[PDB]
Amino acid sequence: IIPLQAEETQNIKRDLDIFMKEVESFRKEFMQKSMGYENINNAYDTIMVYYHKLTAIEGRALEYNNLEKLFELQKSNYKQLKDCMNDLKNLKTMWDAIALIHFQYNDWKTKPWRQIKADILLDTNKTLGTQIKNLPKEIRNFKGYNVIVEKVKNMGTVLPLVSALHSEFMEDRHWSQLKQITGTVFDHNSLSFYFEDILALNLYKYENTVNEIVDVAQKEAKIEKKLKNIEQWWS
Amino acid sequence: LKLERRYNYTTPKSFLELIDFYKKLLTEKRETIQRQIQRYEMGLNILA
Amino acid sequence: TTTVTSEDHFMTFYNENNKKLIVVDVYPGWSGPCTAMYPTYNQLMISIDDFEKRIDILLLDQDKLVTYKNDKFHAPKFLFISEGKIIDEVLGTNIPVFIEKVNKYIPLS
Amino acid sequence: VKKQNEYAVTLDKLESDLLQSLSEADPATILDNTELIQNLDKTKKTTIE
Amino acid sequence: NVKFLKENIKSMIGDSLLASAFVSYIGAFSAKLRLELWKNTWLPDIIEKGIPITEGIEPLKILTTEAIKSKWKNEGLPADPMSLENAAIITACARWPLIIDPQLQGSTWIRGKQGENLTTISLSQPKWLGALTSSISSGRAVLIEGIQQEIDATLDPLLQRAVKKNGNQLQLEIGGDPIDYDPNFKLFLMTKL
Repeated sequence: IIPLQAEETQNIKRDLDIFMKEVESFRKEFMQKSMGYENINNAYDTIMVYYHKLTAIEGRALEYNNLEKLFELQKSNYKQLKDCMNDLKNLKTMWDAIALIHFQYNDWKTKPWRQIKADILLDTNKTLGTQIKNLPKEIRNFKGYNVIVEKVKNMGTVLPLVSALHSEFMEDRHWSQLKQITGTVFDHNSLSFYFEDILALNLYKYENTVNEIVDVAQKEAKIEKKLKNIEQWWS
Repeated sequence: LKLERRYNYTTPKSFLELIDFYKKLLTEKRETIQRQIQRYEMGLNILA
Repeated sequence: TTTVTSEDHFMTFYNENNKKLIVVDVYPGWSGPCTAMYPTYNQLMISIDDFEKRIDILLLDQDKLVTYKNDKFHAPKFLFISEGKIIDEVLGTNIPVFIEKVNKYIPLS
Repeated sequence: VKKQNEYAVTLDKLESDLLQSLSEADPATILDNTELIQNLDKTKKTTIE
Repeated sequence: NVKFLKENIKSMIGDSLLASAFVSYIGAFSAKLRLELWKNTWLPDIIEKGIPITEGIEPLKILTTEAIKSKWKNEGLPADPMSLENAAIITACARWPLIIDPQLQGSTWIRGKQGENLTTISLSQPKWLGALTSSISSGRAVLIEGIQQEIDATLDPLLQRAVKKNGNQLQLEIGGDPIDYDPNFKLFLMTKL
């Protein structure tokens, strides 16, 4: 009667193990990037589903020992459940990383509104350092994590662009020629919310053009400074 | 260097720039034929 | 944040924050700890309540709340409660630049 | 060497003028077409030459 | 023509190894030694390894055609193996051709092959950095005369075959200020030493 009952419970346990591994994967797959609270709610919601699974998990482990008779199938259904629990714990640490990520993303939007050429350059340096620190910290866990890591990789590229606006090595005439190729409505120094608009133009898709634009600007800033050094000498 | 006074030198960069050149020359040469053979195989399928 | 003056006021601020965490900060790493605790208690309260929305921190005014929480667990001191029950205990101090200690602190279950 | 190079270009030209000519012409025209009979005579001669 | 060309792919895989090996290293050596490296050491070791080399190939035939040898006969390249070999090398060069020419055979032939806008610039020329950087930006070729030994520090960035890609237009950093670099630029260095 132990095995017969055990086979029934194990089959239910495996099904529950799978559903839990689906729910833990779902919370890891879902990237905010911007989105806050609703993600944090989903995590604590998942926390309830796991506690419910651990209870059912117990109600099985009871039924097996009650049966007894040294059945290996009872202990393996348990080995199946413990797997789903660890996967849930992985998803836990994953959602935790996402929250810290949104906090650095939240500090970034505040610095767009703040703007400041001297402030953005310093901000761009430290954020690039912190962002690099987080990505190397990420390792193992489940699958779909690469999806999250690329979002952080996109974040670093924008941090390099902010530092270029900081330097002020490009004029509006330089900003317009690049804007023509870019086809972006926002100029070099349009507004404070321009950090969000710069996102729409893909960092990967529109780094080469902007880099090529920012490089031509620096040569012109140097070329102009010699003309200013020369204009000062004859003046 | 022993037979005449003439000094030659090879570096690991010299080797690394061979492997590059061969890879580049092999693709070019093979791409010239893979084009040439394609014309004939395209044309034989029409003749047949 | 739910500032404590005791192990009673440490386990009370813990039990109050039942959904989130309540990280009791019993004493500090010396070095005028009261002023530094309230200043860190603002930037962490921004990084913990506003930025993360995961944990409160109750800087326990000089008692032995850390030792009593570490006793009640079985598992400066840092007692991380979950529904007013000892879940996480970690001991160790930090000087004025405790951002490294805080980064090192982030984040154990 | 100039004749070997010359003949290679004329054969390469004749090769392409078989591929376009056969494909463009209809099966009813191909049988008694004059241009296709001429090319097959020239290509046989230029290979031997 | 198919079956032969299919055998002419695999055999132009074993060839290219010899050709590449030959162009890269061989060039600094003398007739006797050059011959001992590719005919007495390499070509034998390729037959053992069973790399499908075309039977009887030598660097002359496998690198360059018979038409282009006849072109060089018209530009003062003598028919001796060593000059044809040397000439096949300068053509298919990954690294910049530095040429060791007393008796000025090499120099005269580069003026023949590159007839138009081969601007000859001794390292001792006064505005030589200006003439090179202007020829790099839009020029056919530049022969650098003298250049006995110790190549100037301003050339070291150019001598690096690396060219930096700034979007559409390619721009390499020579001297203090970076200048644009157009494709199909040649840089022959020759040493009367």
